[PDB]
Amino acid sequence: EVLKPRTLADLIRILHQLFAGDEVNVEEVQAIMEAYESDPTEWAMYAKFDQYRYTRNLVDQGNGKFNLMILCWGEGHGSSIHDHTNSHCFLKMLQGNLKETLFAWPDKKSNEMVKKSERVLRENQCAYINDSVGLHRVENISHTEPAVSLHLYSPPFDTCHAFDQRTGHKNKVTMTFHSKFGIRTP
Ligand SMILES: [Fe+2]
Repeated sequence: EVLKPRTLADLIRILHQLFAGDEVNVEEVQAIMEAYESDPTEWAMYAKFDQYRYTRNLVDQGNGKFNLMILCWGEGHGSSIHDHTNSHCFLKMLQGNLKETLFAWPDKKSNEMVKKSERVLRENQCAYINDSVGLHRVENISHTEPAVSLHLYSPPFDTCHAFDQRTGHKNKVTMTFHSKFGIRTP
């Protein structure tokens, strides 16, 4: 019953429609992202890995309304606990599996951070987060296989905060692209 993009290109085209206004239906975007069947023939040009850390690969600049990117998680790669700078954030599995750990926000006092939820994102599953949902850390479940995910942020942002799990203290971090439109950007 959901509009089903047959190709990554269809998906991008639909996303341009859904983010053209000032209202974004979160469940609708989520269902449409989820309905696209990951096809590595279509996104291999973006799947540029690094040995030591996950990479961010810009697919589409969404006419300033959103950023669409592909994250490549090597064996055992994972993120810090982080926020998402007041944007809508969608993340869809394209290959492998990611564990998402949702964390509560620290307050002023120093303290071990508190897990609110833990799950594995299944094949083609699209999850959603924003700052009001919580913080999270995302990581490849596998030490023998990669994971690949498709992330949509609206509006785009390129800074966020990383949090120390032991204290809740945070650091601003500039986020960078490993590649854009399939072209390395070193
Ligand atoms: Fe995130």
